[PDB]
Amino acid sequence: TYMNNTEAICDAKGFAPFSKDNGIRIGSRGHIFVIREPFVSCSPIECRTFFLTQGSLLNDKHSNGTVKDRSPFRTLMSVEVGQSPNVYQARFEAVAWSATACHDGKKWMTVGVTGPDSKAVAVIHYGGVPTDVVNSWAGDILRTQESSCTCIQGDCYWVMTDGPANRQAQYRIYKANQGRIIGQTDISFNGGHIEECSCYPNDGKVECVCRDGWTGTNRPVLVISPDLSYRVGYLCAGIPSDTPRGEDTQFTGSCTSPMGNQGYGVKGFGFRQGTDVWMGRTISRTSRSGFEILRIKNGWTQTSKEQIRKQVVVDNLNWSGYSGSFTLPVELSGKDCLVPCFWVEMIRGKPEEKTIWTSSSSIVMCGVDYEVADWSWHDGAILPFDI
Amino acid sequence: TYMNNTEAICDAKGFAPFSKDNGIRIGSRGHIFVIREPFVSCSPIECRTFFLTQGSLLNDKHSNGTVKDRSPFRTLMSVEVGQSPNVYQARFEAVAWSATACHDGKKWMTVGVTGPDSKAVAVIHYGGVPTDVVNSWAGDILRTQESSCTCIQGDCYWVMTDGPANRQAQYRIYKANQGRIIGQTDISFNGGHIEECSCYPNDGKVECVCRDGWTGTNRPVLVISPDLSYRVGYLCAGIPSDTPRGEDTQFTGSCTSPMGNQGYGVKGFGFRQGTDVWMGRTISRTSRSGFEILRIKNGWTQTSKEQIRKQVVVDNLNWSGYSGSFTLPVELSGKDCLVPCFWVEMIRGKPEEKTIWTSSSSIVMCGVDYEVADWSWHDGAILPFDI
Amino acid sequence: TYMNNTEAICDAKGFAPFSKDNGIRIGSRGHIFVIREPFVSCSPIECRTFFLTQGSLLNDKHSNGTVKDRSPFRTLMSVEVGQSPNVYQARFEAVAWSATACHDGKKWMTVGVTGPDSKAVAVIHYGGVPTDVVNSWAGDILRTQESSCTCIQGDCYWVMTDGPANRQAQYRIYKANQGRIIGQTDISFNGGHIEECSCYPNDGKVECVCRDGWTGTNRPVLVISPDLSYRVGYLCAGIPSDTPRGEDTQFTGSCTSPMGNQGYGVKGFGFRQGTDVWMGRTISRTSRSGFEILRIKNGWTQTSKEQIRKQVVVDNLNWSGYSGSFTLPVELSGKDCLVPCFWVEMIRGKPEEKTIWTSSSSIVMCGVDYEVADWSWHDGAILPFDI
Amino acid sequence: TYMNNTEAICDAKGFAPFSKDNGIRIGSRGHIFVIREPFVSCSPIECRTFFLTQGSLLNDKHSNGTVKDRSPFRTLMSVEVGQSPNVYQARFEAVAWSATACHDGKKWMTVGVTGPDSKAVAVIHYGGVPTDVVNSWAGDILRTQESSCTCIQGDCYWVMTDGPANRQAQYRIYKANQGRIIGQTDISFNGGHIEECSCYPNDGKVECVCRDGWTGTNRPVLVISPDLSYRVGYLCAGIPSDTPRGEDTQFTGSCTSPMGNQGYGVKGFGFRQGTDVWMGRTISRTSRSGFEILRIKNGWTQTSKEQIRKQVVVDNLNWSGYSGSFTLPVELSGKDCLVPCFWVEMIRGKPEEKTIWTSSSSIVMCGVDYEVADWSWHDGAILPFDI
Ligand SMILES: CCC(CC)O[C@@H]1C=C(C(=O)O)C[C@H](N)[C@H]1NC(C)=O
Ligand SMILES: CCC(CC)O[C@@H]1C=C(C(=O)O)C[C@H](N)[C@H]1NC(C)=O
Ligand SMILES: CCC(CC)O[C@@H]1C=C(C(=O)O)C[C@H](N)[C@H]1NC(C)=O
Ligand SMILES: CCC(CC)O[C@@H]1C=C(C(=O)O)C[C@H](N)[C@H]1NC(C)=O
Repeated sequence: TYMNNTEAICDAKGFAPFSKDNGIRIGSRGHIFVIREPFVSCSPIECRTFFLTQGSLLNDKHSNGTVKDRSPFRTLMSVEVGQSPNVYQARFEAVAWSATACHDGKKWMTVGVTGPDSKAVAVIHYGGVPTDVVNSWAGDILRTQESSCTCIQGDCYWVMTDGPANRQAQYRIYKANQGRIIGQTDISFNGGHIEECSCYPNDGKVECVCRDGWTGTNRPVLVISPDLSYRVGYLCAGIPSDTPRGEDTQFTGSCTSPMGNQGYGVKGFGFRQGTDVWMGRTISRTSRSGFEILRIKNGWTQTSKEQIRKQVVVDNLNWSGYSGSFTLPVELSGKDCLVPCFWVEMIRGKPEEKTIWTSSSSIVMCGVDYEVADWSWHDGAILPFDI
Repeated sequence: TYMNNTEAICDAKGFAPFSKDNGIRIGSRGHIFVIREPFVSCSPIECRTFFLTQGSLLNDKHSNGTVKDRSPFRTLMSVEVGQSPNVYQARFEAVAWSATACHDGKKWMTVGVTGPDSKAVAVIHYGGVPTDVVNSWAGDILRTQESSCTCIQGDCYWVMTDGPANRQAQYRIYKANQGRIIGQTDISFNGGHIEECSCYPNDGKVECVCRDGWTGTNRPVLVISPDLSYRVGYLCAGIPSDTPRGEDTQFTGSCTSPMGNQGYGVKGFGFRQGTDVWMGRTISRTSRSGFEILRIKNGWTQTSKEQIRKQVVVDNLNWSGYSGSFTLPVELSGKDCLVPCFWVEMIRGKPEEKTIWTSSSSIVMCGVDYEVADWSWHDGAILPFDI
Repeated sequence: TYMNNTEAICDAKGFAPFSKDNGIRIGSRGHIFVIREPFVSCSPIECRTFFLTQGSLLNDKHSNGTVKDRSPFRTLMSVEVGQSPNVYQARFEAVAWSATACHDGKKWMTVGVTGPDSKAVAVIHYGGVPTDVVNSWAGDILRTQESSCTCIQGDCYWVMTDGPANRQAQYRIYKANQGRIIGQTDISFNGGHIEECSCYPNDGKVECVCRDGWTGTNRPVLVISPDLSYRVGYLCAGIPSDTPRGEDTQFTGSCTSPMGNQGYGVKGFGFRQGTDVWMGRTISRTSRSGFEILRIKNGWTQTSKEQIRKQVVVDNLNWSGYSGSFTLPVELSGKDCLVPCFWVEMIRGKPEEKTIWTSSSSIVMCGVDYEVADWSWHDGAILPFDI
Repeated sequence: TYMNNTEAICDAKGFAPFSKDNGIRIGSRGHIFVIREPFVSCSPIECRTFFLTQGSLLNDKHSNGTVKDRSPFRTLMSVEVGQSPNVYQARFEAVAWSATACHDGKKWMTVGVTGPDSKAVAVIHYGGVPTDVVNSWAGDILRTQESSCTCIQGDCYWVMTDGPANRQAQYRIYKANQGRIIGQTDISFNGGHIEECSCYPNDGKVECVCRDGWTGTNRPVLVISPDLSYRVGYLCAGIPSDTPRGEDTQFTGSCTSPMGNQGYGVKGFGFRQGTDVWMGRTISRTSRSGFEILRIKNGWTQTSKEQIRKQVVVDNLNWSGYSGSFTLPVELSGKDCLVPCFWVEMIRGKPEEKTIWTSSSSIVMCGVDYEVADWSWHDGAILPFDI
């Protein structure tokens, strides 16, 4: 049957380590897929780690990295959370250089985008077989979440962006049941920018915290009602969570507009806790080095700067990277609310390091009604490799 | 229970990428089977990729290739579509240097041919265990489809050829239920030649588009009625789909006879769409380099040359090869018709390249009621290998 | 539920190739267990290949072979028939340097013998967990079948030998239900010798064809009635099936006594067909090179020399070795009789070859009501290896 | 449903070999996890071997060992008992540098401790997903069993230690149902020390035999009643079972207090048999070389020195190490009592050997109502490795 997922996000005080694949270290001798963007999504039986592969393995000439991101070899695959992205325990999902996946309770729905930048194609899989298609609607790198989509009472939702990485772009919300598209919307957000949204269900609505690659240091936020009606803006909090960014000390939070002249960005997440908010962010304000998560009182609905909790998961002397959100199905947690969990990707090799390749590990963290001590669960690999 | 498969083929405007194994690239460091003819067949649960192995792995001395095609090491194995043909996720099907497989809805039926050329033997497996046998009936390399067979309401059908590769040969249609042969027919086709048929179910009849290795540039076609009564000939279309071939400009299509003095050939497919037809063909008219698929209006029943659609899946600067047909079970697609899908094998290494070995990758494409942009999902491997 | 297995063996005219692992070739680059005695047994779902491992992999220093047969590293493991004995698809059965296994229809029962030669211990596993034990009863290398045991209507039977390899030894028949021993017998056979029996069910009785390592060129035979009452002797046929052996031309068959002063031997099998008999034997009369199977008219009950069929499975220019018997569960074959199948082990490396290691491949053959052409499905590996 | 486990431990006369992974030997060429503390726990379907990994593989630079025990890469994983801890058949359990696991009959409950020594965190997983948390309660390396926990009628119990390795420390007993903590107790044991307890169910109470790292040569023992009421002390027997230790000849057993000025220790086990007791211990009184198990008459409740049985499982010329206890579910054994089983870890490489790495194999032994001959099932690896 279908996963209801109409409950509220559980109010957590800190997060506990779920898993850690240690893919890259293992990849020194094992046959591990040189991967990227290892997001986590769960079914009512297990949580899997999805990732993008370049058809090559670590420590192999084919990992040269000079291969473009959106190459024709890029495929989406997965493994049970915590398992390294190894060739022998991997499952083929879809052909993609940008994807998203979620389980509605019965079958798995993946969405892989592939094809030319000017006319990319997004194929929707369901049950391990393509069911529907979304063609580029603006001829400029059709892309999506890079993290779990959301299914509430059978219908699954996800957000896509078609347009430039700098200036305006066009965003849309797709809705689908059993692999087939049943509706969609255009998101009006002039002056605003949306990319790689980290969504989760909360009170029968799809809450996402995204990335502003145009002019946003604070992250855009968009609550999606089951009828595709929606609400867009930014995380109110008077504290910048995007990377790069300026000091918090110079940031006046804003609920409706981007702030900081910074233009670039990085994929992050955020979890609303009533009116408060758990926001994640690299420790470095410039490099993708370090990962932490702060709880800002009333920060979901106020330019609050009132930090009530802080917990580091990757110290600032270690490489961080992408990070996404997802929820534990109630059928696995046993709680009456949806436990909030996230993952931190850990990029190793180029550009910051001197190796011909580039990949990343990850650690998964979950809700918990306790306060968890700071620590660093970094990659640990030893570069350079045999090459 | 049994898969009905009595529905009509879905009318598609283009095809979307299903999967891509990237076996050869992976095989640079992984333990991938040096394989060939990686056809796809689906059960009411999953689609698997079948392939032939020479008992050797890529980057190993045993891949020397000097080993004959029809050697005693040739075994048929499989993996879930999209997965590389690796040793650790592979399943043993049957001993064969020519095979076919299909799922009737309950168990898997494979057919592997092995043995001496002059007295080869075809063993029918069902449930992962031999049930019946077909001995060479003409003493000249007994062979079969190299792609999915067809099961309609419990009974599965497939076509075999026993005789020379040039001149006439003898062809037959076998029918079987639960692994045991329940009937057969001889196909009268004097002047005509049949090899490696790509079949699919359509309106309770088995439609196949085959290969003419004698004198055919256009491909032979044979509709098989459930009672082994049948119809044979050629794809009508005024456009040559076999390789090698001459220009379309010099080809007068023919519904009943082969045309073009070309004698060799390559395994291809074709899908009837009402009266129209989706035909596949290497882009090069001589080399097995490039892959495309054209929709010819009324081309299934008329010497039509009226092209209504074209979509390249492997540009002409990349190696192509074999290609077959299959259908998505309605139990996976959800549609009320049978979605048409195919696979393109991508040969690397000898003969066109300077390496001691020879193998191939593949990409799977499926129906879809949308128009998909041209692109190239080629192998990508970097030859030569460590050797 | 339990597998009845009370039916008669199917009358076959020849055998068809079931599978071939190609382990050793694959083992050149893959991670394949350096193994030995790869017997096959089937459950009402699948047939698996059991084998003995020395805890080492091919192409690794640990394969040095100088390690004794009955070493403490010897463990019994398995894989689905046709799959190589690779580390990643293997299942742990029991600790053993001599074993046997059979499925009663519900769970798997394995029997592994390990320990010191003078006080070896045989542990009976059932459901993947030890249930009972048989201690050496004569203080001289307690050993067993090296091939499938037999289960009829829930109770499983197998034969063991405790004593010297030359002179007399003591033999016994054990019977067990759900992993626990429910009875046993001593086999009186003075002047006779029994080792590595190849058993199969036939008409509610357990028929075995064994090995005479004392003075037998013809093979001992022992029909076991469900009540442990039994019958022992030799294959009547006027043709020697053990290896080494003398010419058939100098062999006067004998139903009750061994013949030929040859003392050594090799594990073989035989299938009764009414009164006839299918006997297997290496082609060489001295080396374990080559494998063939002859059908002798009335040879099961008469000193017959009347050969009605011959089919080679491994030519005489290729290494052979052990060979065992088993039957296809009726739940897999679908027949009303028990299809007779066997396996031929193919030894490579020392002693006949110049490599530091020793292992073997195998091909599985099954019943079939047709006549199958002669051919050779030999190992194919290329020695020596990287070492 | 839930596993009752309210039965008494079966009275065994000796133990029989269950399995042996041969991980390290295999690891010479295979992709085996450099592991440690490979304890065994069983579900009502299978017994699995749990182990700790350092995110590295054998024969890889990452196995340098210089990495601290309680590093952030330490994760808990598992495989079906007897299988080596290889990357391709492993399952991710929890992030930990100290763990425990048990199956209540429905789902698996694992407990992994990770984090800083001064504020470590123990995450309880259930169903393959974190459910509850235990924070360090004394700020000094929060740790646990390193062997199977215990579930009786749905509720699972385990013991933890927070405090110094020498002097006093604080111990507690946790109880949990379906992954969530439902109660706990502080163990009063002044002058006494408790670490790495080997527990098992016996007569509806949890019996554990632990380690005294302070001043104990005899092992502490603690019977836990379902209501967290309990009983603590030491194995009465007038024979020392901890390592290092002095001679038995100088040991006056003690039921309530530690004896021998030895301070260090090693993880061992013990099984009560009525009033008797099966105690395990390294053969060497100083090195972790050798493994044996003695049955002391009345030794569970008397300073008895009356040895009734002895059986060596690893001779004294071979490296031994940790050892734990567990029980065969009645649903696997079929008995009316709980069969007692244990595992012996076999440490290879540093410190006793000259290699840059450190790991261990293991052999599993079980109850049995027979007397099993002495023998040595040691690791067998050949050090040093390629490195
Ligand atoms: C096209 C812009 C888009 C959003 C910033 O770029 C992403 C940034 C990335 C990055 O900043 O590391 C990696 C993603 N693979 C890429 N997405 C695609 C489809 O190429
Ligand atoms: C015997 C002629 C037959 C049809 C042309 O040859 C095929 C052509 C092939 C090819 O053109 O690449 C490869 C197939 N492995 C082969 N089939 C067999 C059984 O050897
Ligand atoms: C002890 C004699 C016995 C029967 C001849 O030897 C077998 C012969 C063998 C052989 O001839 O190759 C290999 C078997 N591994 C061995 N069995 C044991 C237990 O060592
Ligand atoms: C903190 C003391 C504790 C009990 C003696 O140490 C153990 C001894 C060990 C040992 O003696 O080999 C290895 C264990 N990995 C270690 N536990 C932790 C958590 O580090």
